[PDB]
Formats: sequence, structure tokens, C-alpha cells
Amino acid sequence: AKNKIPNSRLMINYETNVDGVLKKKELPYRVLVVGDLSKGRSVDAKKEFADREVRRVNNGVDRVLEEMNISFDFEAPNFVSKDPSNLKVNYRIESVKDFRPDAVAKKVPEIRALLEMKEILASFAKDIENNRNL
Amino acid sequence: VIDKLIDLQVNSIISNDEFRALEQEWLKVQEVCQEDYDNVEVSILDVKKEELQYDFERNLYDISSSDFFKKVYVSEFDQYGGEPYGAILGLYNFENTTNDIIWLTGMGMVAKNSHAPFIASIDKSFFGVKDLSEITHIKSFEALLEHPRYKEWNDFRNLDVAAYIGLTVGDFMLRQPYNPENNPVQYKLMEGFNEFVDYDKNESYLWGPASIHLVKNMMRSYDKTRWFQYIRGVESGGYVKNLVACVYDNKGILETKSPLNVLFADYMELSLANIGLIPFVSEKGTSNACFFSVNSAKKVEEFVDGFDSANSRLIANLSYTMCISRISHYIKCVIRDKIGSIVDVESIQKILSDWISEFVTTVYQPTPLEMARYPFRNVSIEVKTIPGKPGWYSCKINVIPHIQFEGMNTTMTIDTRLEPELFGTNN
Amino acid sequence: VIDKLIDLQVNSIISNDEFRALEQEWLKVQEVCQEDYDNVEVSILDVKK
Repeated sequence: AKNKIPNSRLMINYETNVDGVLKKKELPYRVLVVGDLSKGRSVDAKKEFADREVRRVNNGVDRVLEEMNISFDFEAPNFVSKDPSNLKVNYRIESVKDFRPDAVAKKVPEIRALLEMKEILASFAKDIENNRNL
Repeated sequence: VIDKLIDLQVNSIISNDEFRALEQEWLKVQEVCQEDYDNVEVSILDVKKEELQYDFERNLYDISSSDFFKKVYVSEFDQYGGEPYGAILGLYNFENTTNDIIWLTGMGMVAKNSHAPFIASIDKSFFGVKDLSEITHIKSFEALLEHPRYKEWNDFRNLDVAAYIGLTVGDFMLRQPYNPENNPVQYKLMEGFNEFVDYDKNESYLWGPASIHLVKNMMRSYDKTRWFQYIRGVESGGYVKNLVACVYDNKGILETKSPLNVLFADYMELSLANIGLIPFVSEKGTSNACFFSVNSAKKVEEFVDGFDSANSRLIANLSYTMCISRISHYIKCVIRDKIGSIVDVESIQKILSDWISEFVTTVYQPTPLEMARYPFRNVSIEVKTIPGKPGWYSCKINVIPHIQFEGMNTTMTIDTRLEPELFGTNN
Repeated sequence: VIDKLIDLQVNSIISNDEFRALEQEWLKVQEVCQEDYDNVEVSILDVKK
């Protein structure tokens, strides 16, 4: 209250106010990198250069990537499935291990058809049935 | 089959609202006045929160005319034969509302002057969560308060009066629900009643604010010691032995229920102390607790100059402002006797110092209790007469309390350079 | 569903002009007289431009 309490004969108050200049936390040595990553295929890449929010990679290159919608619909020679039409690789990059010749066969729908058989066909127990023993 | 009725009849009003509202508001009253010490006379004042909400909100800018202020300051503390109060206890739960924020701003306006640290509790509605147990999910409350939802609150933490408010988190279970095999109702000498159940499951069967045990330790830290160093930590103050836990047989084999509302982890104990809150952390299974932090709602700041940074760290600390307050209860209380006696600048510095001198040391005594007798480390008392008014003076004391432990980092390493006689070249 | 009404009823006058004109012209008045110092008595004079 600004009105202020009436002063007694022995007014004790206890000062709790402290002045001083606030501190400043250190600056992380930032490193900017500039290169054609998306080739023109990302949320921040498809936008005009006047407004491209720079990333940070707080987490890692695995998640800062998935943050960007990096997909691609490029054609490729077909050697799986029936009917015409060249194989159309179409899936968005999540991690950096996506270019691994393995995560590809898991992503591309057509190739996965052959990998699906290798789970069932190759798992034929011709060792449990052949091993009859009376 | 008459038992089937009673197990329905009585269980209809024990579960009823209003009825169990008085329970909560009396069980936690009994909890405070359970110890009964040699020279610690408690006292009651049953008032609705609204009857004070209207009070301060009407007299925030004229506190001296506040009705409550006229029943604690000018009534018992100010008056001659009156016995002053010490450490008020708010049995309420305060949210982040812009109304309940004034309630503290007012009560603190009183406490600040009456010199009586106002301890209270904060609702789970503060952290913006409907279940207090789900506060554990929040990483750091330090980053939480940066959210613009707490703007009004951060302003209050900057006020001087906030250095007397001390808000507690967590609520202890104050009553065990009624089972026949567990906590049987003490029937009569013929009226079979012990076979009597209640109805609860998850988390909704009576609670009480941690503030009680907090104050109920300040009392303890007075009958035993004399000052308020003995209200922190395990080995020293806040331990709170033997709490009302709970057990229940759903399908397993009597799965115990922790006495505390929330099972604070380690960095929770700390990450709350910075927000200006008092966590009532539990030891898992031990059915006990302890107050590690006892900080006011005052902002801690940081500052560049080391001294300034340390100032703000001690002022935020509630346990000291409890002690420094006890000096005010000495000045405006005892020196009143020699109000007309002829005294000097060199005489008042005698009476006031000769007293406090028995409570200042540098040497450490074995055990915490034997040393907590001495709160302060050293004190200055430079009084001096002022011009104009001949019989008037103006004192200015300054106390450095025994700084408590608060934590530490540690880097272990295999040096292999300490004893070169074993790894050195010359051999 | 009574919440659906209120969320429309009150939200009709809070967004309304004139009503939120006083808000602006009082919120920024409260902002000045928030500190309250020892010897700094502010003062008002409500006048149209």
C-alpha cells in the first residue's frame, strides 16, 4: 500500500531489495552450412529465399531431416511385379540411414514384394521335415 | 443383514460433500496441534477465503485499514501487553489466478510488517495440470515460468513482500480410508461396527497441504533449538517421521500406497526451489518425507558481481527471514521497556548487541542440533542519532546467517600423476 | 453444450469494438500504475484527442 502504515515508536522494516547488473549466458559458437540439400524438395526449400527459417540440428541430422519433407518421385528400371510402367521410387527420407541399400527395399512397395517371399519361402523347414528320424 | 444397511447408511454421509469438507478442515488442524511443546502456543482464526479476498482486494492500497491487519499487527504485535504472532499458516491452496495473487500480495503486506512468514500451499492448477502426480512429467519448471502464462506471477516474485511467503507443493494423506482388516472403525462395547468398509480406489480420498508439517517443524525447531535452522534437510531439520500411508487389496497382496501426493525425484527438489516453491519430497516406500528446500517466492536473480549474487540467494531463503524476523520481535518488544530511560548511541549498541552475541559463532559444534543453537555467523550494529529529533535514533543491523549446504558437483579421474614414483621415467 | 453458447455469447462482445476500446485505454493505464513507488504520485485526465 502506497498510503503507508502509521509510524510507531520503534519501526523495524528489514530491507530485502538488491540492485545489480544481470548476467549473460555464453554464446554457443554457431556454424552455418550452406549447400543444396533438398535439391528443391523441402518445406523451407520450396519457399522464397526472403523467408527461409534456418534450421538448428538441436537433436541430430536424423530428426532435423525428418523435419523437412524430403521426398522424391524419380523413375527407375523395373525388375519386379507385373504390368508395364517403370518402377517409381516414392518415399520421404526419415533418417540418414535411408540411403542404405536395405532401408530402400523396405520402403519401395514393389521391391518389398520379393523381400516378403524371402521371409516365407526361405523359411521352408526342409531341415525339420527332412530330419525325420523314425 | 442390519450391517448391510449401516454399511450403506453411514457410508452415504461420510462420502457426502460438506461433511467431509469439515473433516479436511479439522484433520489438518489436529495435525498441527499434535506435538504440544513447552512454549509454543498456537491459535485459530476460522475465516473463509472470500472474506479475506474481499478484504485485501478492497484495501490493497490502504493495508493499515485492513480488518485482518488490525488483528495481528495493531492488536497484539503493536500494542503493549499484547503477545505477537509468529509465522502465519494459510490452510488454503493458491492458483495462478490474478485474484489469488492479490491474496498473497496482501497477506504478505501484513506478514512483512507484523514480521510473521506466511506459509501456504499451491494447487495443482498452478502448473496447468489436473493431476498433481503428472507434474513429474515436466522436465524443468525453470523453463516453464518463461511461458507468458505466468507473467502476472513473475511480477509478484519481484515484490519485497514475497520474501515472506513460502508456498509448499505436495499434499500428505491425513486419513486412511475405512477397511475392516485395515484401519477398522473403533466400534462400541456391544454395537458391532468394526465390520465396515468405505469406497475409494485411484486418487480421491482426503488430502492435506504440506504446509502443516512445514510449520509443525518450525514449532519443533523452537522447543528443541531456539531458532529456525532446524527445518531443512534430513540429518538437520525436516524429516517428518511416521506418516499416514495407505494399503489396499485389489487383487494382489496389500499393495502399499505412498503417503505423499507426488513422488518427487532429485532434480525436482531443486528445479522447484528456483521457482520459489517448497517441495515436500518423499522417500519411496519409507513412508516418510523431508524438506530439502525452504525458499520463499522471492526471485533469486543472478547478477555479475559475486557478492550481489550471494545476497539474493540468502534473501530468497525462508529459513533466514524467519530468524531475522525474530530480531524484530526482540527490538519492538523488549527495548520498549527503556523507552523513557536516558540512553545513548553507545548504550543502545550495548543492549542490542549483548543479547544477540550469545547466538553468533564461527566454530562448529558436533551434531546439527548442538550447532543450530547458533543461527548467525556475525553481526554489525551501527546505531546513530539523527539531527532535529533529540530523543530519536536510527539503527541499521546486518546479519550473516550460517550458510546451509545446498549441493555440489564432483569430477572423479584417474590421474596417474599423483604418485610419479610408480609411473615416472626414472626407475 | 451450454459451453458452446457462452463461447459464442461472450466472444461476441469481447471482439466487439467500443468494448475493447476501453480495454486498450485501461490496460495501458494499469501498466503505468503497477509499480507504485515511495514518492511518485501519478494522476489521470481522461480527455478525447
